[PDB]
Amino acid sequence: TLSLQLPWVEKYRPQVLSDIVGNKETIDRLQQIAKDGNMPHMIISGMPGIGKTTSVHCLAHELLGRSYADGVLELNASDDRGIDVVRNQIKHFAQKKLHLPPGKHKIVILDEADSMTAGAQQALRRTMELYSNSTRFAFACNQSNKIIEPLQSRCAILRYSKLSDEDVLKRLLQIIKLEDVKYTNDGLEAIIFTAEGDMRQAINNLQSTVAGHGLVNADNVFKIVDSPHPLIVKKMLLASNLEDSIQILRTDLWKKGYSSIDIVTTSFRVTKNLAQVKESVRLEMIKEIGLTHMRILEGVGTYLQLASMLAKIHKLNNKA
Amino acid sequence: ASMLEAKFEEASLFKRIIDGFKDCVQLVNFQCKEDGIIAQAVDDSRVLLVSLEIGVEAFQEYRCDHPVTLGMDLTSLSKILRCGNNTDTLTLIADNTPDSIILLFEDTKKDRIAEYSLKLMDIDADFLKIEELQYDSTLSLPSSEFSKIVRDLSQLSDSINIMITKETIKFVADGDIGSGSVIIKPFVDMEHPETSIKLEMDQPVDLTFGAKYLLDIIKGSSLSDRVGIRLSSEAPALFQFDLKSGFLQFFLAPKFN
Amino acid sequence: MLEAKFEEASLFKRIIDGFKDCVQLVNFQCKEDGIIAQAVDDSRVLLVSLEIGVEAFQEYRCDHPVTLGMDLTSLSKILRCGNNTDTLTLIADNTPDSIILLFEDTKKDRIAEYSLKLMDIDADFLKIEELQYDSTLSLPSSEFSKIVRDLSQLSDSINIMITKETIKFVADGDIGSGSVIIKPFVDMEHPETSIKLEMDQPVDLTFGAKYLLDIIKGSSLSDRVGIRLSSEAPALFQFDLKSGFLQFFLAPKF
Amino acid sequence: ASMLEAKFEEASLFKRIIDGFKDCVQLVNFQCKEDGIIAQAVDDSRVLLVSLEIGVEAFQEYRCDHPVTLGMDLTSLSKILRCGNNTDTLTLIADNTPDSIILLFEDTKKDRIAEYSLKLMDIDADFLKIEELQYDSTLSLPSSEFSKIVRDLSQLSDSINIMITKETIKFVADGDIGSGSVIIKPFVDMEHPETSIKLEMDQPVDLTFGAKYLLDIIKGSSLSDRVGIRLSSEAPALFQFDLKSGFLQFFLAPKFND
Amino acid sequence: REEDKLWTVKYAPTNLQQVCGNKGSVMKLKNWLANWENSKKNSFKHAGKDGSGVFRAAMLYGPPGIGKTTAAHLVAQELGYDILEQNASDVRSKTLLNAGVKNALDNMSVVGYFKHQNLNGKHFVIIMDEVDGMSGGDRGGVGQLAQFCRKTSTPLILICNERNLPKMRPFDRVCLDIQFRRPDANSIKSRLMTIAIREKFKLDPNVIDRLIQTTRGDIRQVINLLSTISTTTKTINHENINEISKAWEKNIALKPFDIAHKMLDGQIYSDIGSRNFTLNDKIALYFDDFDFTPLMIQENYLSTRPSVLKPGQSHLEAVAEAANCISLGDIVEKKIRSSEQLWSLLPLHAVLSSVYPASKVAGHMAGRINFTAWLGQNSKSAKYYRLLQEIHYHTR
DNA sequence: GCAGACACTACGAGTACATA
DNA sequence: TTTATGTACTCGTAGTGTCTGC
Ligand SMILES: Nc1ncnc2c1ncn2[C@@H]1O[C@H](COP(=O)(O)OP(=O)(O)OP(O)(O)=S)[C@@H](O)[C@H]1O
Ligand SMILES: Nc1ncnc2c1ncn2[C@@H]1O[C@H](COP(=O)(O)OP(=O)(O)OP(O)(O)=S)[C@@H](O)[C@H]1O
Ligand SMILES: [Mg+2]
Ligand SMILES: [Mg+2]
Repeated sequence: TLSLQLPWVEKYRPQVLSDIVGNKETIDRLQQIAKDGNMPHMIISGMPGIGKTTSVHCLAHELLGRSYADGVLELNASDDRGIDVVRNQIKHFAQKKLHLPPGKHKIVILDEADSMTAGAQQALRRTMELYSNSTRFAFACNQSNKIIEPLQSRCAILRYSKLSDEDVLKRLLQIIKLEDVKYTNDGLEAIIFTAEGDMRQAINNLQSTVAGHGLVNADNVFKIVDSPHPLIVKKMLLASNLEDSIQILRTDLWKKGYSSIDIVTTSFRVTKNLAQVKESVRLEMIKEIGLTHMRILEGVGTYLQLASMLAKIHKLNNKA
Repeated sequence: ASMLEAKFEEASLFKRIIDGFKDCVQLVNFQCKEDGIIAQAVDDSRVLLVSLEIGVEAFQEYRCDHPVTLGMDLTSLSKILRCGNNTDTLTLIADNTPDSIILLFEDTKKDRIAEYSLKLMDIDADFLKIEELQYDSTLSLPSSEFSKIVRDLSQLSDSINIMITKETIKFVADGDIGSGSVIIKPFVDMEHPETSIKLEMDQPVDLTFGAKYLLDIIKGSSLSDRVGIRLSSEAPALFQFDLKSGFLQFFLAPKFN
Repeated sequence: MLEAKFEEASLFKRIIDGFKDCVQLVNFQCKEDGIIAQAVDDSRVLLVSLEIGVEAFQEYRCDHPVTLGMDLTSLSKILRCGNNTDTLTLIADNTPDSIILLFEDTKKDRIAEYSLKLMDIDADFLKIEELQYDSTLSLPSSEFSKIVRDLSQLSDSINIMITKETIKFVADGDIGSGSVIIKPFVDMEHPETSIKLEMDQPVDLTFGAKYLLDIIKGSSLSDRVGIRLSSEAPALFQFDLKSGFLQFFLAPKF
Repeated sequence: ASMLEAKFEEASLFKRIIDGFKDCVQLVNFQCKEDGIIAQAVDDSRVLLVSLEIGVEAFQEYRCDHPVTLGMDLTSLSKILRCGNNTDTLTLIADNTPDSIILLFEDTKKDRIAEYSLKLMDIDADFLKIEELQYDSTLSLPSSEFSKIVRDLSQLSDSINIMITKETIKFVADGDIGSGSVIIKPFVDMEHPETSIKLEMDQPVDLTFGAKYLLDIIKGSSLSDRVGIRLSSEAPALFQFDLKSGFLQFFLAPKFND
Repeated sequence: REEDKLWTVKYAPTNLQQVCGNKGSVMKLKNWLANWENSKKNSFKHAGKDGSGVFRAAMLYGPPGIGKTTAAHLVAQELGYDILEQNASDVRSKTLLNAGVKNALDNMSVVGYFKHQNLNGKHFVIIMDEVDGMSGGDRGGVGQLAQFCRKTSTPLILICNERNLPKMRPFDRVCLDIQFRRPDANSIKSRLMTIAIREKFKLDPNVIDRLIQTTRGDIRQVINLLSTISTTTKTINHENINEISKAWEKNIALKPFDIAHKMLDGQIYSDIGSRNFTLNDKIALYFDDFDFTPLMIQENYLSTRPSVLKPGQSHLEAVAEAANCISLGDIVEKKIRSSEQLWSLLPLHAVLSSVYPASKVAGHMAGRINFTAWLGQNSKSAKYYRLLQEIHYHTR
């Protein structure tokens, strides 16, 4: 069995708060907390892959360089995050006597706290209210709606935002300077367009393209990763001249092996997030796509159901 | 070669002492001074005050450099204390400003050594200055007999109405299912004095106690053959178990009258 | 007007331990000749009847028959309080809404008196159907308990078949099958452990595993259990006591 | 005549072997040949392997004409084994192309022969032979002592680090609530040779193991009074429990270190 | 050791006049707790104008971060009582509550002996925080707490968030009903002026209104917000107030009345409203209370004066159009809650039951939002059914 | 040696959520 | 009093097995 090279996702994982590129105000605030020391309870939320847990880990490393292995607790959904284990472990950690530097506090990191049970969060509320001058919590969830209201009340909400293409380009050029590779600007633009703000997706696509071909060119990138289905579905829905939408479907979704359920769900999401057309036409289109979704889920999954959904959408578009 | 080298000569004694009040309280502060080890704990319901004191004579070699607070969880201490043998000699060790303590379980055979580190929990508990007062009655009976009687009565009601009148202890209990009563007579046993009942009468008493609290108190009945209970009308009961060089006295507050 | 002073509370303790789970509410229709009781489970398929004569009691005096509707969990707690060397004294009044269980020890060190109220439970219909049973066997209770437990591990329906002096407890399930046969062994040095059978006519009866496991809890009463079966009448598992006996009536379930 | 006829003296034996690895393994198979009833199975998590061999010496009378494979569910088999007494004698009976075995519980003290049948199963796991023969450290210590050590160190943490030095065996079990360090040195007890501990150190060994699987290993300490651990880097640990005719050797994969 | 604690604990109310806002609730609570002795000697029968005599226990409810816990603790400490605080971190099921503070309800403290003039130092006050955290329901401790309220010999104080849970029903009137509200801007303004003086950071007197209204009166998050802002930039003015507001909006899950009130507004469905309040926002608004929103839309989808009528379309035609989609979404709800349990149709149910029907009848309202009446009539219909099968069994 | 006393895994029953 | 399977969690429960000491 051959050995495996470390993936570029964590082979170039940042270790300093200056390495991560993104929301400049957020990173400056994190650096200020790093220099000062008095870290408040924070709830970091945002889209996947935009550098949430890496910032928390870098901040904890900078704050507890010498006592990271002793005064930092890391829990996630992979651990038994239930009321008994949360109670016992968090209360044992929050009362443990560890002589940190005067500005440094214990940090309890809870990755992906969105999937955490309500009673465990209720216990965490009381634990945070008791032990706050010795330990400081730190959540990192994709959506902050799952976390109960009192936990957000006693924390400091800090939301991330999707990275602009400039920051993804800067990081990609930094990694390309770190490891030698031949690239074309068209290939990098294609990778950035495919990533859609997801830095981890960009790194995975770049690594896959380099391993598959060795040259980061537009054709190689489009061979490794296909065009995203939301874009082709949006092109299908927005286009008039029903025959054109029918052939777009039959060419780019049916013969490319996309399941009918996936096409219908993607159409629902696209027409929900669509902004070019007015509200009433979006509502009708959602109604028709939902009727087709009901038909598909009942079991009648064929090309003709999708064609009929497109036909009803186009009859709506031409205003009968 | 550290601050504290308190060395028990027989570890199961310390295991019994810790298990004596394991369930009632979890966090306990251990004050370690030159005279001995004194510990005070407060129950979560603030009704039980488990005062403890171990003299220097109990330890085979007790050497405390200067007074210090040792706050440790009883759950972790009981988990660690299940790692030794009857011949094992506990050699509790603490360093300067301790964050962890080494419970070195030595053995008579020198090829078997087991050291366990225990992380100290920061506990904020105000010290209670108890005072010596005369109680209306002092009852001393064997711990096994007392435990038997109280476990008999606790299977009937959640409350016990201890009564001492006319040199007649009147352990009674009334509940929804029924009513129970036990009457004992103080006497002296020539064959085995530790099986006798001794009582002194100063004032009558009217005291009431719960069930689970008394069960937690008698959980530590293994340390002493006989328990010394002192009753006062307007003062907490003092359930005292005499050790070889110390005691484990419980302060349980009687209910409303 | 009831004074039933036992010589050892362990008898009453193992009796109630025998019928903890088969029934929860029981009406004690105590009489002069002793105490008899009849009880039916919630499923209306298991019938338990107990009988203890005066010969077991050190003292007994019941002038007026009184039907006592009494809880078994409270008795279990009160008799777990009791232990050896203590003589239980069942005491009742003329109109005993509350019962008294005096625990008298040899020494005056600690004598305990207890109480328990009497709930309203309707008097069960005293069916006295005693139809003759085709086959009769009696084997040690430990052997029967082991056999029924091991065969109930495999399946939930134990078949009992008697033919040619060879009882064949067969239970067939999903993990496999189980067949045990018993020859009519006779023992001289230890007559208590023996297998004797009176096969008048062969029978083939199937019973559920839950009730067959439940009836085992009376094994502490007797070292031997007598079982008599009929093709249509309910089976009779009888536990011998010093004075009387305790019996289980379970109808066949084909 | 049944082609497979294996007789057990002191039928509590086979129950002890079955209980040795009932908890860790749920599905086994028994390649019964003329040499003896061997077995080999891998857990669902593909971490711990259980090899087994029972020689012809352990059987009163053993006769196996052709190689037989008996894929089995260990839970049902252990339940069947529990359906008997140690006084009784157990017999495995299987015919040609078996669908199930026949287990007999006979005793001359009282004629109460009980015949149980357990359905077979098609595991279809060909596995492979053991290809590990060289080990750095080869140590044997009493089973009771090792089981006790594992038991009181599994409560502290989930990882038990076994370290081997020059005539020094160290178990480190650092965890959340504290740490642990059991140091045991070789010594030869002349009075009780069964309580002696032996060490044979070639190259230093530093391996960590999971607590739950090590508890599953020590669950077999009732099978034999002594266990011989044979550690080596880049090689699974070999916990071998000797039998009267064969052995019950386990293979445990050390956890990764990074 | 100072300058490491949170700003929400070092700047905490020490005495009763430092609790900014809700003065009436605090003084009512203190009056109730100060007159429980004579009420106890009155056998909870005679009460004054306020009714504190007949209320054996008092419970506290309101939005977070307004001072329920702090005011309760200060009142308990000031009057010499010994605090006994409980929480959801300690399990409070039937067993652990019957073997918990059940004994302490009719028992007096032991620490009050050695801490002593104080006349109530040998008593307990039961401060049960996080009682909404106990989601046990049946046999979950709520019935045990009802029994405790029925029979306790010590003051009992409960702290929760809001009362509209069906779990919270058994405390309808057995407990006192003191309620806290959002504190006024003047008291918070004075408190934050003191905070700004203490922490030497610039705080304009006019940005504070926006800081409060973004956080919805949650004082603790306000103090945390000023702390984290002043970490890197201690001066705030009109320049950064919009960025601070958009970055630290509270984003409360809306109340079942509030989802309907926001969804029936005609402003959000206009061309400007659609851009500011997108369709995804409406879907999230439905999914805030996806259980009660489809009904709550339906009971009052016709009691609104329309403002989004198409030219030539009457109000009754719009109501019929909305009713057609309510009927259509009924089928989707049935298919979701069926044997198959196709729960991927919930976003469909959003549009088919709340978005589209409210998109035709939007505008200003004829009256206040009417609660779902389908629940009560469904209960009455079920009782009528049970009666009919009962008389059908009896008549045969 | 036997009966308890413990901690232990295991089973049963009930609440809660289910798309971003 | 509603949805109506499957999943996950939480609890108290009853057996089950192991260690102490009469
Ligand atoms: N601002 C950034 N600068 C540099 N690398 C980044 C940045 N954001 C993300 N990355 C890269 O993304 C990877 C780390 O992503 P994560 O932070 O683990 O994703 P995440 O934020 O945790 O989102 P989820 O919810 O866990 S999927 C590493 O390969 C990083 O190099
Ligand atoms: N009236 C007030 N004036 C100023 N600060 C206040 C006030 N009320 C609360 N606080 C702050 O909030 C902190 C704690 O408030 P709490 O009363 O514990 O919150 P809460 O009402 O219990 O809400 P929960 O428990 O999180 S749902 C105090 O230490 C203060 O910093
Ligand atoms: Mg993450
Ligand atoms: Mg609160």
